[PDB]
Amino acid sequence: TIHEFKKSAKTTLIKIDPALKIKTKKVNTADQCANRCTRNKGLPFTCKAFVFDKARKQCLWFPFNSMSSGVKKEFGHEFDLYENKDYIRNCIIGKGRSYKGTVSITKSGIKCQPWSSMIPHEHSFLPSSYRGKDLQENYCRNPRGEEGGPWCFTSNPEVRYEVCDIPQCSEVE
Amino acid sequence: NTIHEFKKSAKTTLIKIDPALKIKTKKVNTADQCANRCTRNKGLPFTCKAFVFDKARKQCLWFPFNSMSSGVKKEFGHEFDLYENKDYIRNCIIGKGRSYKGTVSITKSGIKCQPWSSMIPHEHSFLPSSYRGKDLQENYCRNPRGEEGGPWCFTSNPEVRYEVCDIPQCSEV
Repeated sequence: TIHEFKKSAKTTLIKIDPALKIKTKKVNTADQCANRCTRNKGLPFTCKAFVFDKARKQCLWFPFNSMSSGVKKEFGHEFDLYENKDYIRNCIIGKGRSYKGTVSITKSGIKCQPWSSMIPHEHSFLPSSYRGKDLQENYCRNPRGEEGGPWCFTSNPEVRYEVCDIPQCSEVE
Repeated sequence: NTIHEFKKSAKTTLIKIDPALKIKTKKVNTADQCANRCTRNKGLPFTCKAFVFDKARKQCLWFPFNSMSSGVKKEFGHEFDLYENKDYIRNCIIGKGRSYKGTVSITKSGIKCQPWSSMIPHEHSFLPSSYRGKDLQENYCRNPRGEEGGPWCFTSNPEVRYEVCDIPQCSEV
């Protein structure tokens, strides 16, 4: 069940609007948080994300995620944030500068190379060098808002980089 | 086994009016094998957005498109099941979400939706047959009449006839 979630290590969320619902429970593993979140049983809201506190082995279930208004993304070595994919916009606006979904395949079907790897292709697009751009794993991203839309360095040495095939939000009715 | 991650439409395949579109096929044993290959996108000269399992011919058909793509239409067939990759079904709402086709099936307060085909717990006349085009399938949040509230559903709690679902707007600044 944990695979329908995008994971951000060392991250938790804090509500700034105190009327937003939360629910917590001491649990054993992060997989058990995902299960309860996926089946949404016993939660007085739509679970959109959860955090696992690895220190206290506690789940925090939320009716919001990191893109929700009135919530902050904070660093914490004991936390892992898990965002339900159904609530991370899966289409692109303009050139997709703000795309944060989990698609990792190019238009012609090649698997993307992780942004933190220099083979097949060497580059200067490190996470460190692009704060806020979410250059995590091998996700299609568009850090500089360039023409093509989200793209990635391709795991095929013959093709340096190729755009992905993430649809425009305007594509369909 | 990634098959339960797809939006399933029974008795359905897709045909391309557009001769340019690429499809890929392979004789196989079970529908899970089509799913596994779509998820992994291995050996496909394109991004797999949907697949069909043909139960009679024991074949997978993999598509770089889905039932919402232009230049494609549905075709009825008892031997066919269609599986659409949720990553390519727009998961946010435009306007009132008349055209929402995503799979969120829980209300704002966390109540599992009642199936549109069921009169239990609530009797109603939003039968799929009265609302063709509106995809009143399974128990998905829908707004078949395009009302102010956004997508909604009859509720599995006998005390709550219906409630709106909490699906984000694609773009609202």
